[PDB]
Amino acid sequence: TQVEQSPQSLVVRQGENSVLQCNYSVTPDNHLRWFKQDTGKGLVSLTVLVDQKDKTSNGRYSATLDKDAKHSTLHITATLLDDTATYICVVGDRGSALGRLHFGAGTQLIVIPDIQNPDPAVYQLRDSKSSDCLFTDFDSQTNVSQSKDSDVYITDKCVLDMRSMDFKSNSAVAWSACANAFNNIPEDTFF
Amino acid sequence: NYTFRCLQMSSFANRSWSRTDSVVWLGDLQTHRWSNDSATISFTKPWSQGKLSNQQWEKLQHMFQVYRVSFTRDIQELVKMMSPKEDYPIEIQLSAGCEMYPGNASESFLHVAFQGKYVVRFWGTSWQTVPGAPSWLDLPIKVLNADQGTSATVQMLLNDTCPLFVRGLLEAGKSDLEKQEKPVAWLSSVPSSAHGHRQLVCHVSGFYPKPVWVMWMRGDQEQQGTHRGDFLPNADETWYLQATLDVEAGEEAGLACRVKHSSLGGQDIILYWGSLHHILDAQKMVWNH
Amino acid sequence: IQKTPQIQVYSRHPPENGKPNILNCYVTQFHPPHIEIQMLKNGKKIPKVEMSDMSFSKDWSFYILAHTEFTPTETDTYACRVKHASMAEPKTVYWDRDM
Amino acid sequence: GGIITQTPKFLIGQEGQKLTLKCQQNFNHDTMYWYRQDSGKGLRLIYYSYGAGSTEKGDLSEGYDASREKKSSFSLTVTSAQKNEMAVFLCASGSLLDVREVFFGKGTRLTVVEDLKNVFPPEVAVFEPSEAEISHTQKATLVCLATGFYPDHVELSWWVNGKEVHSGVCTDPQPLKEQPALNDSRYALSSRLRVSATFWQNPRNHFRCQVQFYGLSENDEWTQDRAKPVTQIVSAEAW
Ligand SMILES: CCCCCCCCCCCCC/C=C/[C@@H](O)[C@H](CO[C@@H]1O[C@H](CO)[C@@H](O[C@@H]2O[C@H](CO)[C@H](O[C@H]3O[C@H](CO)[C@H](O)[C@H](O)[C@H]3O)[C@H](O)[C@H]2O)[C@H](O)[C@H]1O)NC(=O)CCCCCCCCCCCCCCCCCCCCCCCCC
Ligand SMILES: *[C@@H]1O[C@H](CO)[C@@H](O[C@@H]2O[C@H](CO)[C@@H](O)[C@H](O)[C@H]2NC(C)=O)[C@H](O)[C@H]1NC(C)=O
Ligand SMILES: *[C@@H]1O[C@H](CO)[C@@H](O)[C@H](O)[C@H]1NC(C)=O
Ligand SMILES: *[C@@H]1O[C@H](CO)[C@@H](O)[C@H](O)[C@H]1NC(C)=O
Repeated sequence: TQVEQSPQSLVVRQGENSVLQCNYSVTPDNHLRWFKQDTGKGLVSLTVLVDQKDKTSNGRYSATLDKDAKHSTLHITATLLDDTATYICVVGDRGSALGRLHFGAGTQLIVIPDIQNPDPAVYQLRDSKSSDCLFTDFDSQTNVSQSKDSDVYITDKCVLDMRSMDFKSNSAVAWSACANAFNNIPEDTFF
Repeated sequence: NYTFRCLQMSSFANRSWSRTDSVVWLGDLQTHRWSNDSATISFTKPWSQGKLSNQQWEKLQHMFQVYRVSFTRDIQELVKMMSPKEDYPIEIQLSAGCEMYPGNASESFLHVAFQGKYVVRFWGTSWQTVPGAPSWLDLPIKVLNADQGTSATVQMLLNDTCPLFVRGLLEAGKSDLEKQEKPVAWLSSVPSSAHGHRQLVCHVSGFYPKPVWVMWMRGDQEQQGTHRGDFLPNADETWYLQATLDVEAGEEAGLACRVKHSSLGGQDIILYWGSLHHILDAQKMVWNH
Repeated sequence: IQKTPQIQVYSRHPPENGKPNILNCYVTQFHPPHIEIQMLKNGKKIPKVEMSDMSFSKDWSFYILAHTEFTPTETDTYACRVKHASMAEPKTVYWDRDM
Repeated sequence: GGIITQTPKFLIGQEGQKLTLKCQQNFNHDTMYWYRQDSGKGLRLIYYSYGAGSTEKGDLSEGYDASREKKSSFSLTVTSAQKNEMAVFLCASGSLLDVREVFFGKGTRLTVVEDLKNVFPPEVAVFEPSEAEISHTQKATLVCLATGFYPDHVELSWWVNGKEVHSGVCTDPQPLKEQPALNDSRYALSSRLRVSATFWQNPRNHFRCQVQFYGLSENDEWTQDRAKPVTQIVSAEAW
């Protein structure tokens, strides 16, 4: 289109700074603005830039725009797990309500947790109530592969945050043979 | 002294069809031309670029190019917005420019007409409706006056760019501007409405600049029945005027058409009625009616 | 349509029979700006009429000058025909060198 | 100061069906928009409006019509649903005196089923924490499982002592097709809740896994044998 966002997908560690890019060709370029969209939800306004060379900052977010260059960058400082939702660069072509909005295709951000004490261990449900397994505490590098079988089901990695605690951890589940599941994994694992 | 005019004619027939042609006049000499189908503004004088550099000019042109298409769509939307209040066909006129003065003095203006009535100006910082303007315009003006970018661009075109650019023209065109073209006068006549009455027509053509004095005379005495017509343009940027007097048949002898003009030095063109030259020129004119 | 054209047909120079001249047709006081102009030598369309650029005056009324090379004679007739919306029928005005 | 809201959140439609979606706004906004989000394309305008009953075509107007009954309200109609159609519909309102003043709603997710018969609610079973975890990590993970539902029109939440919690929760962003093969296959979804082993060992603390499912309305009648797949909450409770 007339708004190109780069890259298509970003991956950053929690607490790190991530940089999101947007180039355009839309004319005139009255204003550029950024939107956060959580999965299955609306567009939330992050920041609105107007001037030839503008800087704006809301909360963590800080954004700069160069008009001459037809370019804008969005910075997220101290990225959190919340920051997961996709990010949308939008250019408006009039300073009047006559003018409209030109949408970029968006960038998915993927915030990876910093597992400070990895304790890889698989446990068993159990399976309540009255009708009779988890793989947890692994680190960033480990990526669970889904089965080549139809009998068994294996969900992708999930990160929960116990907030009162200063603790985060990856999560996964399999079901249909517990001791053997989701091979394609570290040997340091508990049973 | 001089007045610069950028003239914009915009015509909208229905949703799909429209065009914008512009012309530019310093005094009464056309300086620029901007036909819908041209992407670029065309000079109509050698000195049209005034004193601005090639890129200075480009900056200006590129600004105007963007404006054109932007204005078109914006009008189209303003229609969509005024759902039954106004409808195609729509005719819009812009008049924007400068009045030059001694100084390094200068006054600027931007007037907008809608369907041939003057409705909206720009004034100081915002758009304003003028007295007698249809009250439904009140909204669109508000909608447009929210655009502080447009406002700041216009303010710069009016306050600075215009008086600058035209002082530039006054130098670059000084020669062309102050030129003297001598008028060329010839007499004729038709029968008047009233019986036994004639109408005598004194043709003046090819003069520049505009001021001209044309009177019928019996000797020193000016004939009060002289009616000046309207200044008509020749295509070679000269002017044509005619003064017609009404008289009883036979009363023509002794009458003369006196012309005064800046191009003539102290020497007024005096054409006596039955002159050696009238007799001969009229002979070269005979036609079957 | 808003307004009716005022038409004026006149020549650049004094007319001498069989000597080449320029004929002006100056249309004024009309609205809307869309208009159809042609110049005629003996009821026929003059091949190469040249138009000035459309323009308007302080009172917001459009004007335009049509002109052509012609050679005036005793019997040749020259007219300017206008088509405008404020007129059901085209209005033809004939050159008359005497008025 | 207020909200813009699109109803419904989720929508089940069949091939060639006529589909409507409302959008209401109490911002006193004169302009209202209907966009469409396509994966990897960004928003494309379908219909806008400057008030009732102004409706103006955008770049994607073909295949839809819209209607603005009032300032507060803006409806879009999907004329003929496509065979396998899946789309999100977003609504935005805007001030006429502030280009920027644009506010969006929470989106509408449309799934076109093929046919109706295929629509099923989830079966929710709450799993208890493995005792090996308690001695080992001193923390207790509950695992929830909603299974055998179509389409993926679901809202899972965890509830302890009658209040909803978010800390110590995880839910798959992606549902899992039970039959990856047959298009329209039912979906499976997993969610976890991790609390203190000390918090869990107490059986005064009450644990429940609620799943909001968005299915059929009372408005479209249904002529098959077993339970009607309506909009319902089905949870699994444990102590
Ligand atoms: C149905 C009923 C109808 C109702 C009838 C009434 C009609 C209503 C009245 C008509 C007017 C409509 C105006 C619409 C404009 C629009 O459609 C069209 C819309 O696009 C605009 O573009 C502008 C220029 O790029 C942008 O400004 C730019 O904004 C920038 C911010 O992004 C920035 O602004 C920043 O900085 C500013 C100053 O510091 C401010 O601080 C501001 O707050 C900041 O944001 C820049 O400084 C601005 O320049 C603006 O964002 C955008 O919105 N506007 C522009 O293009 C702005 C310029 C407008 C030009 C108007 C000139 C009029 C006529 C000219 C005709 C002449 C014909 C051709 C000329 C031939 C050549 C002549 C050669 C001599 C040239 C000099 C002569 C000088 C006289 C003109
Ligand atoms: C351009 O000139 C105009 C007026 O000549 C200035 O606009 C304002 O004039 C109004 C009267 O209508 C006053 O109320 C304001 O005080 C003036 N504006 C300001 C901001 O002081 C205008 O300032 C000039 N624009 C530029 C860019 O120089
Ligand atoms: C719009 O108006 C012009 C008349 O100048 C006409 O030629 C054109 O075909 C019209 N188009 C439509 C779609 O009405
Ligand atoms: C005028 O110019 C624009 C851009 O060149 C074009 O889209 C439009 O059709 C033109 N209008 C005419 C020729 O009437």
